[PDB]
Amino acid sequence: KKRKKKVYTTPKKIKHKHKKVKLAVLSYYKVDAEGKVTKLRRECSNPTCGAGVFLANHKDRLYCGKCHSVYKVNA
Amino acid sequence: GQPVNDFIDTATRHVLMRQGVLGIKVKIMRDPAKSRTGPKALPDAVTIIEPKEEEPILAPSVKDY
RNA sequence: ACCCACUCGGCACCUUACGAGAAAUCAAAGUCUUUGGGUUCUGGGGGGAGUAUGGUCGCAAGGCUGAAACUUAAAGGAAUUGACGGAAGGGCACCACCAGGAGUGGAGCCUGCGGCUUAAUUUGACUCAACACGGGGAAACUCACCAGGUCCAGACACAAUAAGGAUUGACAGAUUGAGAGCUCUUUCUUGAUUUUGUGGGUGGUGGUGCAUGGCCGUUCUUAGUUGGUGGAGUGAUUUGUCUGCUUAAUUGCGAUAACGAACGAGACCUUAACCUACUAAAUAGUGGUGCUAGCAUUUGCUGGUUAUCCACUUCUUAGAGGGACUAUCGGUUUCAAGCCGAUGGAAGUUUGAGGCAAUAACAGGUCUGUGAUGCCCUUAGACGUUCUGGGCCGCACGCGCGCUACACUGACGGAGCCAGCGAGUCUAACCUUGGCCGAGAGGUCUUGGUAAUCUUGUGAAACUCCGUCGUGCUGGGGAUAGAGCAUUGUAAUUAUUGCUCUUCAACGAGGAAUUCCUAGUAAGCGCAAGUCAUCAGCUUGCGUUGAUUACGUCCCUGCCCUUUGUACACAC
RNA sequence: UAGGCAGCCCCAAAAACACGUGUGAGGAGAAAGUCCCAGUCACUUUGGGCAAAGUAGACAGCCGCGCUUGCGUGGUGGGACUUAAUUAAUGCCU
Ligand SMILES: [Mg+2]
Ligand SMILES: [Mg+2]
Ligand SMILES: [Mg+2]
Ligand SMILES: [Mg+2]
Ligand SMILES: [Mg+2]
Ligand SMILES: [Mg+2]
Ligand SMILES: [Mg+2]
Ligand SMILES: [Mg+2]
Ligand SMILES: [Mg+2]
Ligand SMILES: [Mg+2]
Ligand SMILES: [Mg+2]
Ligand SMILES: [Mg+2]
Ligand SMILES: [Mg+2]
Ligand SMILES: [Mg+2]
Ligand SMILES: [Mg+2]
Ligand SMILES: [Mg+2]
Ligand SMILES: [Mg+2]
Repeated sequence: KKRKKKVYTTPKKIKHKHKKVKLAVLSYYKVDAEGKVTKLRRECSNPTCGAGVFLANHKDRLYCGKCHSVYKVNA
Repeated sequence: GQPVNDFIDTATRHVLMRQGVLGIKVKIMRDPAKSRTGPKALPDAVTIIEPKEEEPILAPSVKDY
């Protein structure tokens, strides 16, 4: 046998490209005149993630992105 | 016949070339009298030993110890 | 008239090769490179072409004479080997026949193939030598087909991306078969571990078996194939290697310009058949019984052991061996090879059966068994892989391998009830005893067996006996379909399969035709094993019961050889 | 009744012209058997081709109908003339 041509009935799909963003410090670190910087978002509260991961905020709830944990903004 | 297993080794081999694969075969029958383990000759090699012809006697010539 | 011996002339003939010839052959075709007796005619590669024209002869038909342009590297002669022949002859073979046996082809179903539909019903193979074959009884996988969804499992080098961060991976909702962040809202994180481009590689049941290897099938399981010396021929080549008889056989006996040899065959190896002769044995048994008990009773049948005994290896097993060599006799035949009959022997068909199996080949099959493969294709929206679903099984039809039946040599029920070949799990759930539940399949707790130990003594069917039926498409037959009960499996839906009930289809001995088969063989019957989680109507092996027929022939088929013919040699 | 176990019952004996029961000129409905047969396409026969034979096969065509221009809806096989069909072959290329 020889293969026939393939003409899909659905259009082509594209892959995820991670958004190259020019921020790593402004999202979590608050500007101070003296220099005492507080964090604006929580870390992995699982026992075996760590305390510097600065999880993914949303409009309604909290997801980590790394430590799999799910929490609440109204805490 | 079983003499092919007793006296003959056989090899086959593929050789790669730019044109294709080549099949080489080598068949070797070594001397059966050098086998020294089991069979000594071919199964149909029937050799009769010499009669050792002796000069016949005429007188009795009894001999005593 | 005949016979004999001569002779001249003639038609021929037989042997030989003096001698010739390319050879076939030739007493001329000899007396020719050692070439000269006399003389006439004819040819100069093959076609064009014995054609055109001219002449001449003829009533005509045509005869005689007779070119050129052009075209071509061969045409041709004799002989050899092979192939082929709708040529002759001789052999062989239940993949041929005779005589028979069982059948298939008829009926229903299982399965393979062709055809049709489809998005797909994947493909390979089409006489023997395709059609229960790819050891292919496919629900996932097998898969290579189709339809969808991801992943790269795209090495390595260079140039960028750029660490003000190349990029992987993401819960949740939507989308999606999907509890795939596949992608959309989102910012979390891993962090030369990536991404893009080129070169280059890799995967591919993608193609090409008419590019190939290996392997297998076939010629051919037939019996054929070679060279040494010598003989023949200028040579290719031939004899040896054969008229005949014999054999399974180029097996031998013989014949004989052949003689002596090699491969094949045979020999050989494995299995089966025998051994009261050897070695033995709680993983095999046997007898008395060290021990014991049962029942019938004055001993028969047993149940339990080897420090709950001893003896032995007949039966069982595997090591070494012996035995068959066609042995003795008779007949026949070249008194040879042999063949046949009888006797004996476990064995007298190569003792039965297989394994290996010569030279030379096929555009035989397989690239889809191979990480065997050249080339080609594809290599990312993949012809790679994976996930989901379906399919290969689709049904107006045809053919083949098969199973079940058409009945009384039977169907069903009860009773007795013997094999052999094998397979087995902790290298995880294999073969299963016992106990219990369940009509049943099946389920529960265990036990023995990693194995001559347990399944297992596989307590098999067929069968033997006793009953029911009594020639009724009937209690022969079980096609098809409905309901449920359980197993294996993620998944039983197109019903995997088993089981209980119910329907009782065609089939009333089957056309042309076609297959296999000579002894523990055909055939009947069952059993174990391949595949397998399950499923065999298939296959590889095993055992039980066990015929009839013939010891032959070339009628048909196919194969081989000899002669013969050929303008064939790629070989009809 | 010849026989069989045979007195029943049971299984089993005995032909030829009617030109005849196979007609007419018979008319008609429904179908079978054949020289000659069928328009294209498929396959089946072949190692493969053709030439011939075959298949309930698709499109036809034909016979008609429907409310028609466009078309659809049904059959989609029908012909003609003989005392039991005989198949002799390979019929020709590659
Ligand atoms: Mg004369
Ligand atoms: Mg010349
Ligand atoms: Mg000339
Ligand atoms: Mg035949
Ligand atoms: Mg016969
Ligand atoms: Mg039959
Ligand atoms: Mg049939
Ligand atoms: Mg597939
Ligand atoms: Mg991906
Ligand atoms: Mg010579
Ligand atoms: Mg010769
Ligand atoms: Mg041999
Ligand atoms: Mg199939
Ligand atoms: Mg047994
Ligand atoms: Mg029945
Ligand atoms: Mg029922
Ligand atoms: Mg001739």
